[PDB]
Amino acid sequence: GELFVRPKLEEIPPADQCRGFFGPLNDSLKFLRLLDIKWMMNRAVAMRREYLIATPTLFTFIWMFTWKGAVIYFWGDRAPPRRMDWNTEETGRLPLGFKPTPAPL
Amino acid sequence: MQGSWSVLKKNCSNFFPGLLAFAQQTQEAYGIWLRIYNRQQKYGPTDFVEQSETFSPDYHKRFHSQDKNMWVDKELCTEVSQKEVARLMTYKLDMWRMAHCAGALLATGGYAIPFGLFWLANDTWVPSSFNLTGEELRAWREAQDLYRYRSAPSYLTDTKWHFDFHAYPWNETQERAWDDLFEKNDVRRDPKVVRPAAEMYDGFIKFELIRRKSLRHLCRSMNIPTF
Amino acid sequence: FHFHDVSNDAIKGMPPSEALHKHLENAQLAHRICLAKALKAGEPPVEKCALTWGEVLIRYQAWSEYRPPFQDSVAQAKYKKYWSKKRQEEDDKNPF
Amino acid sequence: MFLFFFCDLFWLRLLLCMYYCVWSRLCFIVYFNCLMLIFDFLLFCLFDLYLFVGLCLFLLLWFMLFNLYSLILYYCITYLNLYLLFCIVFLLYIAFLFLFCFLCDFFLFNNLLVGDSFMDVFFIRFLLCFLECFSLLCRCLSTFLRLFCNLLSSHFLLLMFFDFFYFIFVFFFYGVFCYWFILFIFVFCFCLLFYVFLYLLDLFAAILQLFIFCNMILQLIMDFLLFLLFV
Amino acid sequence: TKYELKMQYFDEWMIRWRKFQTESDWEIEKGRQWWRRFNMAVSGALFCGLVLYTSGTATLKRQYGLPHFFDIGVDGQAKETMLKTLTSRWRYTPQGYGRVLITGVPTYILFVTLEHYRERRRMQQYLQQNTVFGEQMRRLLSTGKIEEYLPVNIKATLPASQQAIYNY
Amino acid sequence: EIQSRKKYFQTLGYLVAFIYLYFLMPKEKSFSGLSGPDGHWIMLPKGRPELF
Amino acid sequence: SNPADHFRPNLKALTLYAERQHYVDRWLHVKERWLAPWYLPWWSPLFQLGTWYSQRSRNLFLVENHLSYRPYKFRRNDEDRNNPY
Amino acid sequence: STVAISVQGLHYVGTGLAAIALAGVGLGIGTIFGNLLVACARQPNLTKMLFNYAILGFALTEAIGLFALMLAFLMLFS
Amino acid sequence: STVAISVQGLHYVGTGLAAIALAGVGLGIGTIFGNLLVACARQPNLTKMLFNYAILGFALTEAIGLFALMLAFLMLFS
Amino acid sequence: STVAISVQGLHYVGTGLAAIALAGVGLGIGTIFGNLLVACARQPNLTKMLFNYAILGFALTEAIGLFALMLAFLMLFS
Amino acid sequence: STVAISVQGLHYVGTGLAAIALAGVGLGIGTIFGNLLVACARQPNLTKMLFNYAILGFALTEAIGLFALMLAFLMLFS
Amino acid sequence: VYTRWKCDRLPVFQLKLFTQEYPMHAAVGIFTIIFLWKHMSHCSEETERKYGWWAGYPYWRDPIARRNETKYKQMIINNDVDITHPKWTGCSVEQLEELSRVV
Ligand SMILES: CCCCCCCCCCCCCCCCCC(=O)OC[C@H](COP(=O)([O-])OCC(O)COP(=O)([O-])OC[C@@H](COC(=O)CCCCCCCCCCCCCCCCC)OC(=O)CCCCCCCCCCCCCCCCC)OC(=O)CCCCCCCCCCCCCCCCC
Ligand SMILES: CCCCCCCCCCCCCCCCCC(=O)OC[C@H](COP(=O)([O-])OCC(O)COP(=O)([O-])OC[C@@H](COC(=O)CCCCCCCCCCCCCCCCC)OC(=O)CCCCCCCCCCCCCCCCC)OC(=O)CCCCCCCCCCCCCCCCC
Ligand SMILES: CCCCCCCCCCCCCCCCCC(=O)OC[C@H](COP(=O)([O-])OCC(O)COP(=O)([O-])OC[C@@H](COC(=O)CCCCCCCCCCCCCCCCC)OC(=O)CCCCCCCCCCCCCCCCC)OC(=O)CCCCCCCCCCCCCCCCC
Ligand SMILES: CCCCCCCCCCCCCCCCCC(=O)OC[C@H](COP(=O)([O-])OCC(O)COP(=O)([O-])OC[C@@H](COC(=O)CCCCCCCCCCCCCCCCC)OC(=O)CCCCCCCCCCCCCCCCC)OC(=O)CCCCCCCCCCCCCCCCC
Ligand SMILES: CCCCCCCCCCCCCCCCCC(=O)OC[C@H](COP(=O)([O-])OCC(O)COP(=O)([O-])OC[C@@H](COC(=O)CCCCCCCCCCCCCCCCC)OC(=O)CCCCCCCCCCCCCCCCC)OC(=O)CCCCCCCCCCCCCCCCC
Ligand SMILES: CCCCCCCCCCCCCCCCCC(=O)OC[C@H](COP(=O)([O-])OCC(O)COP(=O)([O-])OC[C@@H](COC(=O)CCCCCCCCCCCCCCCCC)OC(=O)CCCCCCCCCCCCCCCCC)OC(=O)CCCCCCCCCCCCCCCCC
Ligand SMILES: CCCCCCCCCCCCO[C@@H]1O[C@H](CO)[C@@H](O[C@H]2O[C@H](CO)[C@@H](O)[C@H](O)[C@H]2O)[C@H](O)[C@H]1O
Repeated sequence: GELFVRPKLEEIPPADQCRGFFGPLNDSLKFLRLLDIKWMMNRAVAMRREYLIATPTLFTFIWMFTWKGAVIYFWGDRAPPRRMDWNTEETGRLPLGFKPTPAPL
Repeated sequence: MQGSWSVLKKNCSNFFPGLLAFAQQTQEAYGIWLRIYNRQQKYGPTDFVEQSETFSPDYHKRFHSQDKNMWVDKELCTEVSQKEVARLMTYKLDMWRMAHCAGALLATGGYAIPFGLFWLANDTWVPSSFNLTGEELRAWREAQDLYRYRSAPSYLTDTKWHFDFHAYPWNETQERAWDDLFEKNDVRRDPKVVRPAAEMYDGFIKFELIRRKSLRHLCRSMNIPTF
Repeated sequence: FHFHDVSNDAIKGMPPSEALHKHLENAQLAHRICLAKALKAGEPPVEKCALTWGEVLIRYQAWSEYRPPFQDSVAQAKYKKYWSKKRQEEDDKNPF
Repeated sequence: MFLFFFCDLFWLRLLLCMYYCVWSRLCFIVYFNCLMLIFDFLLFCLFDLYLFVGLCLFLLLWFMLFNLYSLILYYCITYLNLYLLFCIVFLLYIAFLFLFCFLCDFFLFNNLLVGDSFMDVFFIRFLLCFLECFSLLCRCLSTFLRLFCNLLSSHFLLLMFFDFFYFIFVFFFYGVFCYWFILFIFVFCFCLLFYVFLYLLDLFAAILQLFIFCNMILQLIMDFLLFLLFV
Repeated sequence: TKYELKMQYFDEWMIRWRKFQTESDWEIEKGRQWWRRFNMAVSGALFCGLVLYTSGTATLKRQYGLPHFFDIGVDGQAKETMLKTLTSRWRYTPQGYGRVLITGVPTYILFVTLEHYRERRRMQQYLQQNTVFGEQMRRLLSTGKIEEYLPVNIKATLPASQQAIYNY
Repeated sequence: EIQSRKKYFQTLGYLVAFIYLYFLMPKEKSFSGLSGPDGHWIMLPKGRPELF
Repeated sequence: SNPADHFRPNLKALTLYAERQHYVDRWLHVKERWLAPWYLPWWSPLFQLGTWYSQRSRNLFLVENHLSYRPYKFRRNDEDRNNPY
Repeated sequence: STVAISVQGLHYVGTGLAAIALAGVGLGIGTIFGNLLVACARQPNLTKMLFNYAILGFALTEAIGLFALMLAFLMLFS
Repeated sequence: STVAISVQGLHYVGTGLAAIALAGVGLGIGTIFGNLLVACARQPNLTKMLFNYAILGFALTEAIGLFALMLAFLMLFS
Repeated sequence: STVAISVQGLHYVGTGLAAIALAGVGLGIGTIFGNLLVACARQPNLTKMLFNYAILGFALTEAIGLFALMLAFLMLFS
Repeated sequence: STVAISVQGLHYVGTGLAAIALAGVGLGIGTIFGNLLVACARQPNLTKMLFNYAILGFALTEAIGLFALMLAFLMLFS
Repeated sequence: VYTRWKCDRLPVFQLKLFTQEYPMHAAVGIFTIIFLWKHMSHCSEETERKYGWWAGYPYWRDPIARRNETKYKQMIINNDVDITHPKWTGCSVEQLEELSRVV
């Protein structure tokens, strides 16, 4: 809609103010910020870096709507059957008495 | 200019001497550019040396800024002469075209040979070094001028039409400058009358916001390869 | 000679490799029968046995393309993951 | 499998060659909004917002040569297939979308995250973003589906009504000479009225559907356009 | 030497006759896939390193400067370390076609060379195989043509329940 | 002038094509077999005994 | 049924058939013929464009180990849901 | 025992159900015009503009009814 | 086992369902006239332009009812 | 196997459904008369023209009702 | 006893039922445009802005119908 | 003055249009064409019989069988294929002769 202006360094709230799934991950819990997805989302929104949430989604949709959708449909592996036809590992070997051609030299 | 058999013969005859002259010019221009680049890195402003980023206000796409990323070395005469600068500019043009041709050759292996035959049949994209006589140089300059004639009107029309369709000047002097800027060469344009158009267009579009199609037209008009 | 049963009912409870091999054997049997008839008649085989040869060819193409999966760590993991005890019980209960 | 066939436009191509060997002005356009995107002066866009004009005009011409002339009996809509229309709309929509994406400006997608900071990010805003990303592709699919279904239904209805009219006209016109002529006359008048109404409705609906088909693409383009103000 | 032109026919034939694919050939192909992924990873690492080295000083300051998204403390330390390491010495920071060439040509050369030599390695591996696929590869390199229906001609091994066809 | 000549020739070609299509060209795959082709295979291998 | 039959192309002229194997092999022969000459080094972008993607796809096909059965692409009958063969 | 049955006449039932979708469409169209009359009497100067918007709404609403009608034909002719 | 069954009287069921599509059409028409009276009462000088639009809305609504009625009669005779 | 069945109680079910459409008509009548009273109160001078238009709306709505009713009676006796 | 039956014409019924969902979508669209027509006459200067919101509702209202339409195909063609 | 549409010939203008005016659209179209010819370019004989003929498949002459017969005859004759080979028949030549004498 309207033009977007990146926030200044002084307009960005501190990391400690961000909230996670349950509560802020302040001192003694900072390393949990890496694992909390909601805390990261809230931090990105606070830092005006909302694209980090939106860009991966849309692209993913495109990737499914364009290339992976048909790949799955035409080449995807369906559910296995109850009675499975495993490989006996007997096919392929040359017969006894066969004289293979020499390798290049 | 259209290709011809005479120009093909001319360029084929002068191919290897042209390459040798281009190599010599390459060495000389590398020396000149080394001097200039050292001077820029040593005495250049902090923004110019650090390559400050200027982003567009709509899509935040970086492009060179005229004020920050362009710097005039007022004291360059001590290290580099005017003739050396002109030589460097000419070599830059020739090297650009030669680099594009070499890239095509490397990409397509030996399949670029017929395209090379097309290339040597026209003086539009051959280096100036391929001309060993005055008449050949005159023909080459004629071809370059023909390309400039072919390309420039499109760029001028693009600029004028976009501005006039999406904006109008603020005051009468700006109106006069804008109208007189795009007059034909058969009449003489007064630079003092025309200058305010620069500020008006800075208000409309700067060099940092130049569109890609307009850039393509400009590069065509400057004999700069675009593909 | 005897043709194998490759009907839908019989095919339903059969592994893919067995079905492909049975189709190939049936095609070969039909081709040899047609060739024997042609030889008995004395007529050329090419003018009578072309379609049977083509059927044998297509069955060969279908049969040689299929390689039964190797039983390894990842394949067994997938099979066990999908075929849980609950799923096996549900399959047994289902009458279809 | 390779099938060789021809479109049903050869006579129309001949007429185009005959009547457009000389220039003529164009003043009436089905979708005029592709030429006037900006309505407030001093607003300008650095993006090639006028790139869709040529494609719009060509698509209008093609679809009008096909659909409008299809009202003529036995005229064939050679392109009337679901997946072919899907391919066309895929081309256009995905090309414009990849033009926007190749710009490599991620901030352009900030508006996908709907709502304000007050709303919960994970449980409200993220779900809304998911729904909108899905809604783009749904808009493409809806465009192509609508274009297909409108034509299919209209022509099915026309064929059925024409069959009924032929039946009654041929096998019950003798009632004009009989004592129940009034009933036949009433039925015939109703059939004529329905014929005229159906033809008018189809004529209008074809043009309107083309307008909507182009407007969906233009809306896709406009959703990601940003206008700067002159100073 | 151009191994791809020879190997394309062999790959197509194997796909057509994949039934006779021994576990050894499957392992060979899995190793080829793994090496392709490894080559992609190393080429991408080289491209990222070249991009970072040629990046502008202001660009590096913006990227590896304040603010910190997590602000844990390790993030800031690492960013400052990398920024100081990059900005200490002088770096050639070209723009336009020059950066494109510098960042891409080495990456393309590395990836192509690795893939070509891995293709040669796979050709050697299939040559050394003692299966019907190896025999087909050797025959292809000898006569220059792919001999289809070879497994049934030389009577390659089949499951015990499918040997009736060979019964002649 | 150029466009007039080109469109004249195009018009003649399109007229011939229209006549042939709508009055002479038979439809493929006819039930009776009296008109049109039933299709055939192409790109068949030739002189490649090792292929079989 | 009859009304549905009115939505078919009306100017079908000829139909040609060709096996995937045959024309794929012919295309491979043409590609080899044009990429064989010495003046096109293997490291050229053109040669890699020609060969690498095809090699990658074929390798992916060979590496495939699926627990389910994929019916032959070019069977005589693919309309019966209860007969993959 | 496994028994497979194929009832032909069911296609009529599904066809009739789709026709019910037209009840909403027909009602929806009447709603638009009802507002149009009640709007033209509140601002007759825009009657032409309103009539244009009314028609656009009619088609969009009508378009949905065609979707249902297509399914009716599909099942009625299969 | 393969069993094919053909139920005759189902066409009556499907036809009745299509008749329900006329419920919304009849309601929609009534809505238009109800709004028309208010518009006339609140703007009595426009007793003809509103009447024309009411007729236009009725025609479109009638058209939808007729599309359904075609299926209702068609299935009844199938 | 080919089995033909003729159920003789399904000509009742279709009839009942066709009667349901009457509700969409009967309700439509009330809407026209629901708004007629308001219009009369708003503009008592037009008690006549509004009444005539309401009669036109009722008749047209009733026309839909009788089109449905025809199907109801046909399947009742056939 | 264990008996398994497969009725092969039932997908018609499900398809028609899903098609019925289109009545609500059509009605909602008509409501949107009815409010649009009666709202423009009140604040004409903002006509254009209202139209944009009206289309947005249509975009968010027609999509729901697609899901129901999608299910119809998934059952009609299976 | 120079204009692409008025001065250039048709092929040149086509290349310019689809390379510097609508290149992304051309790329998408080529992608879609490749997909269509890679996944939607096959038709089984049963499918052809069901839907491949305007009025219906004429079983009274079975043109598909004639087409395949011509195909296989041409392949055999051109490629010099011995259809009596044991792999095609599954039995030795002597067994084939014994069967011929039997039947
Ligand atoms: C064998 C493998 C092949 C691989 C496949 C290749 C396929 C072809 C692709 C093209 C390859 C290059 C072709 C030759 C170009 C000539 C050299 C050159 O760069 O000229 C300078 C010139 C630089 O242009 P610019 O705009 O002035 O640069 C702005 C910078 O700011 C400039 O900075 P500045 O302002 O500070 O000025 C500096 C200037 C100052 O200097 C001067 O002024 C003196 C002159 C210096 C340049 C002289 C150039 C001479 C060109 C002609 C040569 C003779 C031709 C003879 C032909 C006939 C022969 C019979 O000096 C320079 O020009 C330096 C530029 C930076 C170096 C670039 C080279 C990097 C690659 C080489 C190293 C590779 C290492 C591999 C390690 C592997 C490890 C595993 O080059 C060009 O004109 C650009 C190329 C134009 C064609 C582009 C085509 C598309 C390319 C896409 C590539 C994508 C990645 C690769 C994968 C592709 C897959 C599709
Ligand atoms: C020994 C030498 C030294 C060593 C080597 C040195 C290196 C040399 C190489 C580098 C040279 C660079 C400079 C080159 C300059 C000249 C370029 C040029 O061509 O100029 C036009 C040049 C004339 O130039 P000019 O007269 O000087 O005028 C120049 C002006 O300034 C006009 O200028 P302009 O700017 O207006 O013209 C530009 C025009 C240039 O174009 C043209 O002018 C068109 C030229 C062709 C026109 C053909 C017309 C005739 C057609 C005939 C058809 C057949 C007829 C029937 C034949 C029956 C035979 C029995 O447009 C373009 O630039 C378009 C560019 C398009 C780029 C395409 C990129 C595609 C990318 C694909 C998408 C990828 C997306 C990413 C995907 C990623 C996926 C992961 O054209 C010709 O000479 C025409 C030649 C026609 C030949 C005959 C027809 C074709 C024969 C084909 C035979 C095939 C045999 C095998 C068949 C096998 C079958 C199985
Ligand atoms: C009525 C019917 C008539 C017949 C119609 C025929 C049917 C046509 C149907 C389809 C037509 C549309 C197709 C569109 C496709 C999509 C295009 C697209 O997305 O473009 C985006 C985009 C648009 O281009 P742009 O740079 O923005 O501006 C394009 C304007 O045209 C630039 O214009 P400008 O005015 O700004 O500049 C003018 C001037 C400016 O002057 C210069 O720039 C100086 C001279 C530069 C020379 C070239 C330097 C190249 C440097 C290296 C480039 C990277 C290489 C990458 C690695 C190699 C990959 C193969 O440049 C030139 O004059 C260019 C001359 C080029 C001549 C060649 C044109 C093609 C003719 C056919 C030859 C090939 C036939 C193969 C098939 C037959 C085989 C038997 O494309 C690019 O970024 C270009 C990438 C180029 C990569 C290399 C080519 C890849 C394609 C495969 C090549 C295969 C070669 C096979 C050799 C033989 C094997 C046996
Ligand atoms: C084995 C049996 C034979 C068949 C072999 C086939 C081999 C196939 C190989 C495998 C191919 C696989 C892929 C196939 C995909 C097909 C897809 C498809 O069909 O899509 C539908 C789609 C339908 O498009 P459309 O919308 O209908 O428009 C296309 C039209 O062509 C109209 O579009 P347009 O109007 O925009 O086109 C431009 C048009 C612009 O307008 C014009 O130029 C007007 C004329 C139009 C002509 C074209 C229309 C043809 C109408 C029907 C046929 C006309 C009568 C033919 C009579 C035949 C009698 C037996 O200009 C032209 O057409 C240029 C050509 C003009 C030729 C003029 C010749 C003059 C000769 C004068 C000689 C005078 C001699 C005097 C001697 C005096 C001595 C004293 O088809 C296409 O887009 C084209 C598909 C072509 C794919 C390539 C096929 C390979 C090439 C085969 C050539 C065979 C030549 C040998 C035949 C010999 C007789 C048996
Ligand atoms: C700029 C464009 C903007 C406009 C976009 C417009 C379009 C819309 C966008 C959406 C896309 C729409 C789709 C359009 C069609 C395009 C074509 C398509 O879809 O083809 C897919 C198509 C899918 O394949 P397929 O044909 O379906 O076959 C499936 C098979 O998997 C194929 O098998 P394969 O043999 O080919 O192998 C493929 C392989 C591809 O991957 C590989 O080959 C290996 C990896 C390659 C890495 C490449 C370099 C990355 C950077 C390296 C490091 C740099 C920094 C160095 C310095 C470090 C200092 C400390 O992937 C896999 O198979 C998965 C392996 C994953 C292993 C995971 C192991 C577990 C540990 C690692 C993960 C978990 C870590 C947890 C950490 C937790 C910490 C707390 O092709 C592929 O994806 C594979 C081939 C191409 C690979 C390209 C690799 C580079 C990708 C770009 C990376 C950089 C850009 C992204 C980040 C940007 C940030 C700003
Ligand atoms: C036959 C050959 C076939 C070749 C195929 C390969 C592709 C084509 C090759 C190249 C063709 C020539 C043309 C290329 C484009 C040129 C663009 C251009 O003009 O750039 C100018 C520009 C120079 O201008 P500048 O002013 O110096 O700097 C630009 C400004 O910063 C600009 O400032 P700004 O304001 O615009 O700043 C923004 C700028 C900032 O970016 C930059 O400009 C910086 C440079 C790029 C950085 C990219 C790396 C970012 C970090 C990646 C981290 C990945 C971690 C993954 C970890 C995984 C762990 C498991 O842009 C971005 O933010 C874009 C970031 C990238 C986003 C990527 C999104 C991908 C989505 C993927 C979706 C899913 C895919 C499918 C599924 C896959 C997974 C299953 O050039 C560059 O900066 C770098 C150019 C590099 C060219 C590409 C080199 C190609 C090398 C190929 C090697 C491999 C060959 C394989 C051959 C295979 C057999 C045939
Ligand atoms: C510029 C870089 C140059 C590199 C040159 C070579 C460096 C030295 C060798 C590197 C290590 C190679 O060791 C490599 O190990 C992996 C397992 O981890 C093996 O891979 C094997 O097991 C993995 C396990 O996931 C399987 O996916 C794979 O299919 C199988 O082949 C490779 O077959 C082997 O080659």
